[PDB]
Amino acid sequence: CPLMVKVLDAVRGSPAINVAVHVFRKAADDTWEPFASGKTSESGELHGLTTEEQFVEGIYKVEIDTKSYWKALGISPFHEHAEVVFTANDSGPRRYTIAALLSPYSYSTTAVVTN
Amino acid sequence: CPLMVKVLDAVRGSPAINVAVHVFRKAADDTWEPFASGKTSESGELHGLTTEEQFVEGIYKVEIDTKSYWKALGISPFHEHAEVVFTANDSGPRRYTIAALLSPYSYSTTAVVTNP
Amino acid sequence: CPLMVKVLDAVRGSPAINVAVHVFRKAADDTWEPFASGKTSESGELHGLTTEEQFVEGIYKVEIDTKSYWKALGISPFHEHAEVVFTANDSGPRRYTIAALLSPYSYSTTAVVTNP
Amino acid sequence: CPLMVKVLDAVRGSPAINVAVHVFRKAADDTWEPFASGKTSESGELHGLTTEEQFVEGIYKVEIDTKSYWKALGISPFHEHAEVVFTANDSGPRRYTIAALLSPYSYSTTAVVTN
Ligand SMILES: O=C(O)c1ccccc1Nc1cc(Cl)cc(Cl)c1
Ligand SMILES: O=C(O)c1ccccc1Nc1cc(Cl)cc(Cl)c1
Ligand code: NA
Ligand code: NA
Repeated sequence: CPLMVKVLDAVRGSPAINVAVHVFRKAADDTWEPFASGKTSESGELHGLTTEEQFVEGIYKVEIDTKSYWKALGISPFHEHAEVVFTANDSGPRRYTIAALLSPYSYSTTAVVTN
Repeated sequence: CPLMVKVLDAVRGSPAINVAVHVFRKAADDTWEPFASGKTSESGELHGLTTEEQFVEGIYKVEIDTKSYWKALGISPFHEHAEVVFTANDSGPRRYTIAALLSPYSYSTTAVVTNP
Repeated sequence: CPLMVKVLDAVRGSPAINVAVHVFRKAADDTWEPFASGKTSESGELHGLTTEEQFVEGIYKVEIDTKSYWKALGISPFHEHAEVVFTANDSGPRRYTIAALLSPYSYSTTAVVTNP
Repeated sequence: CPLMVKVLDAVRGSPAINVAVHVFRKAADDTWEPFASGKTSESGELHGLTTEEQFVEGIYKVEIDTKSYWKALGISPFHEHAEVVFTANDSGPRRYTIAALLSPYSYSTTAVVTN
């Protein structure tokens, strides 16, 4: 996996399961081309989004459907979703873990980018 | 002031100063209409974006140009910007403070929402 | 005011009010000497803990009673408290704001340190 | 592993490697009995701290030596260390992941507690 997403729940202290994730690549359009999507697993992880071959350098957006997550739990959320937009390179490290820690009125997001 | 943005720098333990912020409102179509913009002051705060009258119910997006901020310090950060998207005033007028704490490869963001 | 504490609630998008805070200073031995205490106001802020004169160089510990806070809301949180331990004034007097954002199983904490 | 520690670096976007971690249990003394310790691995993880048998219910403290970490990197830090103090139970879920995301003037910490 050149790209994976991991989502944590700060209210329950658990992985955030069954969270919808959409990934997009910016076109020469400056519009957002759908690129990959999935639901987080029982461990709050989404793997298998793309391959090294297709994950070329460019700007990518990862959209995490946080509002549907909290609504399904019966908790009132603030944000429509959590978006992470970043340039994916070739020069440096190649595997990207985008992590998000979720609360109803806050979220933190980080990237772990390794060889 | 119904919409304020506060930005902190987690590397230096300081306000994040001169950070560009653009605000947008979603129309009955789904494109983002420009709504307000400004840049953070010496205290890392941006005020005076809007008024109670103008700040009606809707979906808003607050985009904070974190990349130019880090690049000005010589750092190539992970994110292009930090965007915060939320429904506002759907149960009546409220005051919203949108706060972001920034690191080169991470940021956290929280909202304080109060009823005046 | 050289030492202020600000506490936010990430579940409700609000200041964390009536949160107990105890501050301690480490002695030339390694036990923690009580230094100041208070509880956060309606805005989630606690001021007036100390003065420039009294707040000399040393290692300080700010302990925020997050567990009583959550328990008062019916929640059994993960942490017993959140403790923030830091050297202060080692290069001259500064003003320190210690901020904590709280969730039942998580918290973040940051310091804004300024030179008056 | 009933207990593990995972530490992330928010400045470099990597695991925090070679971070010293000390764990303590509160005695009837209200003093802090050393319980386990270790350095984080290349993946920012510390495993093998204890066993289900010895990890009985009680209050535990996890101390992460964040200042030594930043000093070794030549970056000025604010905190002496990051401490996490929590009660470890029997009633509910049994495996504890204590995660910390580190910046020089901030840190976030969460627990993922599962069966
Ligand atoms: O917990 C993990 O497994 C994890 C892995 C990669 C990045 C972050 C991770 N947790 C995490 C912990 C905090 Cl305190 C904040 C964020 Cl954003 C992620
Ligand atoms: O909100 C404030 O006024 C504030 C002031 C100083 C430091 C932090 C502050 N908020 C804050 C915002 C995030 Cl996203 C995380 C944390 Cl720990 C504090
Ligand atoms: Na975002
Ligand atoms: Na702590």
